[PDB]
Amino acid sequence: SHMLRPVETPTREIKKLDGLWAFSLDRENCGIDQRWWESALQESRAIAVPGSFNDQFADADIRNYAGNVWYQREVFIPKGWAGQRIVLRFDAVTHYGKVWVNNQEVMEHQGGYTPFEADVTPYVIAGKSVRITVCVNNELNWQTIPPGMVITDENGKKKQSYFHDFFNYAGIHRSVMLYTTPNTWVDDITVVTHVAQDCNHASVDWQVVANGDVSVELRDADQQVVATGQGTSGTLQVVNPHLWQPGEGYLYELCVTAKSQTECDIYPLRVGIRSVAVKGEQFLINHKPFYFTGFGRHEDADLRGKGFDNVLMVHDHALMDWIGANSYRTSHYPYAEEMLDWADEHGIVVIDETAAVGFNLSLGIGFEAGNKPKELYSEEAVNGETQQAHLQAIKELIARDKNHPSVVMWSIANEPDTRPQGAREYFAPLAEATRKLDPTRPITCVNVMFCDAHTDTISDLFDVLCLNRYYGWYVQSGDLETAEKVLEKELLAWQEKLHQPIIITEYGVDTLAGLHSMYTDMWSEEYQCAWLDMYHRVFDRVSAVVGEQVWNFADFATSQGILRVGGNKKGIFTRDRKPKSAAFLLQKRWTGMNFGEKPQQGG
Amino acid sequence: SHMLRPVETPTREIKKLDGLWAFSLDRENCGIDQRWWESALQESRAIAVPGSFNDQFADADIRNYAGNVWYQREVFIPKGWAGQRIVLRFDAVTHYGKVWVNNQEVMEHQGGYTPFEADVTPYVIAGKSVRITVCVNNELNWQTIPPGMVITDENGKKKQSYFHDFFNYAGIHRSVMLYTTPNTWVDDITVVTHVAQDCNHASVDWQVVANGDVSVELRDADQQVVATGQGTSGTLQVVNPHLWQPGEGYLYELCVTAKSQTECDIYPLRVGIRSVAVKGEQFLINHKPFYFTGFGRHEDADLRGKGFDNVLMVHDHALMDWIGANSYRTSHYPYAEEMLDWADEHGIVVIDETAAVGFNLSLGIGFEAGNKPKELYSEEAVNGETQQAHLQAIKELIARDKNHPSVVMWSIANEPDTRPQGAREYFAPLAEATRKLDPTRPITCVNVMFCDAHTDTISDLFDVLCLNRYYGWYVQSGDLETAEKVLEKELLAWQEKLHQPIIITEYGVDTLAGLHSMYTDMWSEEYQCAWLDMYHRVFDRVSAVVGEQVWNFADFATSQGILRVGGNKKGIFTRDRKPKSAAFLLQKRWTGMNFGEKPQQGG
Ligand SMILES: COc1cccc(NC(=S)N(CCO)Cc2cc3cc(C)c(C)cc3[nH]c2=O)c1
Ligand SMILES: COc1cccc(NC(=S)N(CCO)Cc2cc3cc(C)c(C)cc3[nH]c2=O)c1
Repeated sequence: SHMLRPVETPTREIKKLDGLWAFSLDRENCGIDQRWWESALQESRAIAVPGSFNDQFADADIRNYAGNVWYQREVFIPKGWAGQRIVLRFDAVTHYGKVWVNNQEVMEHQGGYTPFEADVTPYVIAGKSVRITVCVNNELNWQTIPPGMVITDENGKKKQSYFHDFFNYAGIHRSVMLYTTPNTWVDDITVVTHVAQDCNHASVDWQVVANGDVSVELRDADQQVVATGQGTSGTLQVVNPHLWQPGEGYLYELCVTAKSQTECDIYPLRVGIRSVAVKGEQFLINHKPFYFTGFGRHEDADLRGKGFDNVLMVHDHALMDWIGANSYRTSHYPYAEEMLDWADEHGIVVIDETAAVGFNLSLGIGFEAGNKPKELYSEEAVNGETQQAHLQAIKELIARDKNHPSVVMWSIANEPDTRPQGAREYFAPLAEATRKLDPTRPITCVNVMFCDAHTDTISDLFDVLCLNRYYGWYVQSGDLETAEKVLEKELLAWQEKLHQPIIITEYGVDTLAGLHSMYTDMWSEEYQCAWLDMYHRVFDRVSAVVGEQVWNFADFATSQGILRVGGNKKGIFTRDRKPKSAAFLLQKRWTGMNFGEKPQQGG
Repeated sequence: SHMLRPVETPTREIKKLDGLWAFSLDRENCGIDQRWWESALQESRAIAVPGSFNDQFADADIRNYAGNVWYQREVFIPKGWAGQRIVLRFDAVTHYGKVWVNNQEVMEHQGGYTPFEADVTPYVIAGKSVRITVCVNNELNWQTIPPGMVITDENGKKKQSYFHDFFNYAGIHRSVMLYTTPNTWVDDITVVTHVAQDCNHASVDWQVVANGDVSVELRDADQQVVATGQGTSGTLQVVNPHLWQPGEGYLYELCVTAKSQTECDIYPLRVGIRSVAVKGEQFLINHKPFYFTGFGRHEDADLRGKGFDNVLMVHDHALMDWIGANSYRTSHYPYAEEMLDWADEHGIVVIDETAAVGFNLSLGIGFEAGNKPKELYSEEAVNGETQQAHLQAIKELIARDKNHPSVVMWSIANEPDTRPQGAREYFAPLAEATRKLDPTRPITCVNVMFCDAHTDTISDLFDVLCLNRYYGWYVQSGDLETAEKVLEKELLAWQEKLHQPIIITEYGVDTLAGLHSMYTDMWSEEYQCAWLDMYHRVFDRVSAVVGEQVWNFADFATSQGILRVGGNKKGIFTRDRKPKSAAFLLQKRWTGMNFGEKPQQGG
């Protein structure tokens, strides 16, 4: 369906993020049968929203729980909301939600990183209290967007396994809200900026609408009406403009009016005049040779999970700004939109990514019981549904982020195994369909190191080359000397194979803060520094390398294992954001360069 | 040959483990070509002996060197040593060592952990100064104990790889010494102590002499002559005795005299009167069921590597005494004899082990594909020669340690892969040889967990079942509930399969000192505590379990990889001997039991 980011004019919101809700586990899965949502959850306790449920209670049994949990809370609908449109919206519900307003089932959602909403006017009465009950599921299976497998034990209980690193946080991770609309209402919008050698340029509106006529007006930074359009379906305004750029990120505001003889609906959609596409081995934003810096990130932090948080947000960006990141990627799931609004506002370049992670079964590291399906693409394991579920996941992200100028690229998935058979048959359609959803931006699929330049059957189908590489770490462990060869050899081997522009979307080594070594070896701070030094030395000797993003901005939490010391320790910063000695090395390189500019194959 | 430990009676040492020697690498392998023993080493820096060489200089390139190194040093023969048998002895040179006295090659030994000595009188002049060059080699191959594979890259640069955890430290790890005897001298002794429901018994004695009549007397603790003996290679002495006992290890002293017509020799051998035997599922010391507590340990510490050190020894023994440990295993190689004299004197029970770890090609870390012989027991890999070099390692160990009453059993190997056929072919004759070499102690071979009760092909050939188990950590990771079911089922399978006594000789988890967690998950101090505790509950349920040796006394250096965060962290103590909180857990369990005695299945 249609997603529009709420803002506040002929519409206003009660955020329900007001944190404390009633909470409970349903270890018997008797909750739907016993119709829990008709009265107050019993045996509950306070929980905060937004945040993951897992770590709020310091309890392993809750942390590793799998199945359904219940959220409940009450809330007076504002008196002024008349006969108006009342709309309940969740920015995310991690993995799956079902919603009961008093007794009315109003909503259902699968996907954990994108919004869903419903018109609730008929079971609500403005000026009165209404119960809100949410049922939340955190289970993953094969047609799910990260896939996974729930093993039920003989003894009654579930237990989740899956194929990615990062830990399976679940819950209401983002803002909920009740919001208000006129019965005339904008409900969809799309916008495209074309650029021309940097002198002048044009933007297209298209806009689905609740019944009404659209006056479309584009405003200055200073609110001077410099673009006007008529029509409820389409326009193009060719004004000679001020562009969205990386150092600075200028933005226009396109108000959107939908009219009836009774009503009016007014919408400001921030807009960045920017063009994105690839030319040969170059990446082009406003027809310029960019160079990417920054990291893969996660939504992870002590206590809250992947739960959204303003302070955290403000601090991390301060940190990225300081250290010279111009860009980052939404590692392995759609992030809360606020990050993107900030990126636009601040001109930060974003490779936007779907939750399609862990399609891979070789990854890995198993001393344990094998199964585990034999064929990756099978009706058993990655199947028809799964391509369809996956398709739907790509719609939504694009539905949400097409209008965010900061997004210069889409990412279809991260590290799928492309050595098994259906791997090109699975990936070709979605690659086509992606561009049929948005042809304004290039599209990639992020590449695991064992589908290497001679074995990977999928890369031509995409526009840019996104590599995750560990050459001294998982292989050649500890050996910078031979690691540098393999890496360059393999970067050159990609350059000729595909003659595409190359970005390393993951390069990094586990490092324990405070571990220091005169022998400069694995897990030491010094080693991280030497290893990043080297990867760097090597992108300076390759023309096709136009992007660099460090494995992890900060240490995050993982599934429990032998290869993870209390989590992934590959952060430049610790989880509480204290900088490892490598923050200061990246500091120099990233602020020493010219903005958006590769070195002189040296410096 | 014959090995007796030098002491000071007619006999006299000049230590010369005075440790400042000259030192250098040989990178182009010129050393034997250019007869370096002939002239004082060039480009030679000072190094401490005893010590491992790898860590004294804070240089990665020296630390990771593979090849040949040289130790050189001048000494003074005491003028007093006039008519004298002058012997040059090395307590260990790690892996192989070749020795020159001033352009006269006197020795060569392969093995890194037991002594070799030469009668050098004719190449030295009492009261003059000599130059001593040692060429030490640290490489491993399929015939070395332990085995390994040096890999030479395309450049001729050698790189050692091996199949055990701990770091290949090399160098002169133990004292060197010149020592003296008369030309009539005892050069081998053997003692067997017998006992019968404990009121009084005998000690058979076998004595090999260099040119003399032998006589023999048994002196008391307070030095009074409790019995007497005459004859050369045969005697037996009877006694009403204070047995050597795990708590306290009472010691008589046997006094050996070799008499010529002219010359005289005197050798004191400490004797502990005690019997050791398996009876069914029990391990009997002086006819009483005993229960082992304590550690597998390593020879490792900062800076010195495996270099022996007195302060370190006294400190670790205060720690083990404090914590309630009554025993250990010389994990992985023979330890400094000093370690066994200590045991003898304080009544510590020891499991003495060869350096034959690494027989297995199946404990790989992941995914560096290559490449290792596909058949473990094959002419390419573990072959007739290997079995010889292994038999030799057994001989040398027993020759050294046979009179140590603290040694109660011999372990022949640690974690060989016993699945491949011919495992049994390879070990049966070693088992047999070992018993013949010393008929007085039970024998074992430490068992790796993926050779399990149903797959192992070797354990019926040995007397005591020693198991290295990691359920909850390498397998069932993090899951105590299910680790515990699997541990118990497996221990019961072994009891029913073999009806031998079971000692768990490794159980432990990596624990980063200072990582604390409410979730009690994998790398935290709390997990280390809960995991050992679960293991303990199960041991107390299984009647064949007769001992527990926690895997690591202290953290230790390993080769680099993704599984070892700067070493093995299964320490109870850190490498600098600081206690982790599991230290106090073990302390309570071990000092709270009745000494030497299995709990009652209960707290
Ligand atoms: C199931 O969730 C988990 C749990 C714990 C660790 C991981 N690891 C992950 S995601 N990575 C991918 C790094 O971008 C490490 C990894 C690399 C790797 C490389 C090669 C060349 C091979 C042959 C096998 C490999 N196996 C691996 O595991 C995943
Ligand atoms: C630095 O030296 C290195 C280098 C690389 C790896 C290691 N790992 C080591 S020593 N172990 C200790 C085993 O007692 C972990 C281990 C457990 C294991 C368990 C099962 C059940 C199976 C089937 C396979 C397994 N493989 C393993 O490797 C050590």
